[PDB]
Amino acid sequence: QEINLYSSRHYNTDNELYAKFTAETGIKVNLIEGKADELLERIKSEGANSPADVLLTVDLARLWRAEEDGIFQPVQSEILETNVPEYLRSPDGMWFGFTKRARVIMYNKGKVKPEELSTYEELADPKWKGRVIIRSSSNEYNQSLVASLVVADGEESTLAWAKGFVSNFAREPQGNDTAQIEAVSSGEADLTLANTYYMGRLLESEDPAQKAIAENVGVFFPNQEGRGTHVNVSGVGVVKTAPNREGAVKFIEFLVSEPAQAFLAQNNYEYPVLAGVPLNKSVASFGEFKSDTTSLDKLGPALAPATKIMNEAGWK
Ligand SMILES: [Fe+2]
Repeated sequence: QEINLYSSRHYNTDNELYAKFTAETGIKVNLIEGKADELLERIKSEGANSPADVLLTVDLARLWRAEEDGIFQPVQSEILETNVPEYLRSPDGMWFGFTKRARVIMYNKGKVKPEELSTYEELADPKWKGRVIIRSSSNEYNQSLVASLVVADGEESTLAWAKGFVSNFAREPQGNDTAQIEAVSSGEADLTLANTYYMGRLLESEDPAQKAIAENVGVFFPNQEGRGTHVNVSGVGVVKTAPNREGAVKFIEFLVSEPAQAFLAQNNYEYPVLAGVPLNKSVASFGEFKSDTTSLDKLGPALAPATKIMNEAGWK
């Protein structure tokens, strides 16, 4: 028994995660990693005999586009239904989220006080001129965030926001989320937007250098007075032509079960989807916050206008 996993997850803990699965079920995991868009293209180009059993992403919107293109097959699992909140899985059992991550404002403690922060929209304020940095618009975390702004504020307003946000950049987008945190820590900028688990990793690192970086940067959950902080998920679905549907289903059921949920929360610093599972202490220290649960099912359709907006605004 084996499954062919196509995953856009890119963490050093993924190997142990999959190992946990095999040690529990005896099912071998053949892994193919790459960026979400690349994996979807590969699957579609490989045809009806593609080896792909499971498609794993770190973005809800890409999962939507995958389901739209009919790449998944329905799965009805009692464990999936009970463990995964309805709003975090496909109404037709096409895909399911198994972790949650928040894209929040991370700021230099010495240069910024929390009282000066509020919403994502405010980051376009002239006050932040030459003090903001963020990774490239090509990244899905950013595209999904911009999509949520389109959904909540509209295309016209988001375009205006993006132009202002870009005008505030201290440097052109370079590096990943962690590179942004380090740059803010080093005084190259005062704030950025990154996923919570990246800060969790730095705070929990055995490398003193990483922990030192974390100490200079604080975390702020935006839009608390309104829709809430933008929350995305790491999701998964069984490919329609999966050669081993049985193993594929067991894999997804494994991901949402207590053992895997606890590991993901404790070792990869993400928010588990299963209730009753404790967060990593460092992540717990961020505090409680309101999550945006209303803009989720409309994010996918908003991808197109979001990317158009990011391009027009000059967000490289
Ligand atoms: Fe990530």
